[PDB]
Amino acid sequence: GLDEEAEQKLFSEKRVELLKELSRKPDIYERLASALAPSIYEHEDIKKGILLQLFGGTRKDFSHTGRGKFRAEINILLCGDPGTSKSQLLQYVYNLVPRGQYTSGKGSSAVGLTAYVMKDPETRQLVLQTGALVLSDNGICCIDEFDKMNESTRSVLHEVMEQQTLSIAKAGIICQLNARTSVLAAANPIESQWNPKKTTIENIQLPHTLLSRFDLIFLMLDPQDEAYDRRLAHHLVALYYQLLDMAVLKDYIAYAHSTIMPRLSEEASQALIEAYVDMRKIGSSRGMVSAYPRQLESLIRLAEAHAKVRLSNKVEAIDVEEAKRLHREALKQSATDPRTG
DNA sequence: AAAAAAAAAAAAAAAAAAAAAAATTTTTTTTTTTTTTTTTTTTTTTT
Repeated sequence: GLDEEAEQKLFSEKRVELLKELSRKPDIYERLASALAPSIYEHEDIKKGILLQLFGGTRKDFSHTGRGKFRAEINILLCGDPGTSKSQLLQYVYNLVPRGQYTSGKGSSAVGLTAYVMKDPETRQLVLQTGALVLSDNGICCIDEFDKMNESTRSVLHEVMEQQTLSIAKAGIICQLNARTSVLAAANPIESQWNPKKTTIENIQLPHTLLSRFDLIFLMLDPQDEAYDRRLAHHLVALYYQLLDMAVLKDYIAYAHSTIMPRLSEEASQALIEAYVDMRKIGSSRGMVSAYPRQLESLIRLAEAHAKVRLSNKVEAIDVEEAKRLHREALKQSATDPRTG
């Protein structure tokens, strides 16, 4: 938790040195990703995105700039029919992270996600009560069935995912709560399956603004691969007839949050500028998910997260390259083409 | 056929009128009992 991380005397010197060694290993990113969700098979890119979400970005103070808070959290959307493990991933994140809230389909409303007023049935006084997003203030909100979610409740997430605040202006009291939550959304394709006769944007069926608010989108498409099918079948049967330890995973993440505060190096800055220009060029097509300065900030956040994963404390070219590669492989820019579909 | 907007339903909280509920010993009178007294009457003593 936040309090445990804030407390200084949390790790022994031996444990700190062990964590530093693990960060000094070459494939720590792959190791942590494989550690995540051991019961779900071969979602390497998705688990890397989840790991970067857990590590978060670099919290920055922009009060002097007069610019407004900057979201350091990583928002991830998963897209795929109800045959993939998107819901399982959301459940795993919910059961893993502290301050994890869960929502699904139409089982939520705007007031029930932000705040409301109830007569305290022990003092007979009208007290204000928080919603799921506020309850997961410094944690993660996992929103399954994000497609079957009416606009009235879906529109609240704009403020949460953009400003990390929540300005409730009702009769009694008007106040700006803080919901610095990380969104892990899961949405189904139109007609509950990814038909290969439609382009990605229409298959997703989400507003451009809502999709831009996400810094990662993973299209969990289904490749008709006999090898993949056989490996998954063996995985599941072995699961029925049944590593990197969770303890050291916790210690690594807590240490990274406590100490590592990655900053931008010159090479990383130039790489990010070039990457954003190239991303705009590639995404200026018709059916592709376009790119914006929001995507530039998404790359910045992912680079900071990778720096945290490496305990670098300095964002650099390798981090930027990993951010770009992840942001492309997720959303499968390669498999697409100017003639989107 | 689905999404967005409108309207309705259900439910909870607050206010006003009207019926209900709670609190509430002291003071004066007066009757009976006892005692006191004035007169009548009866008894005893004396011549």
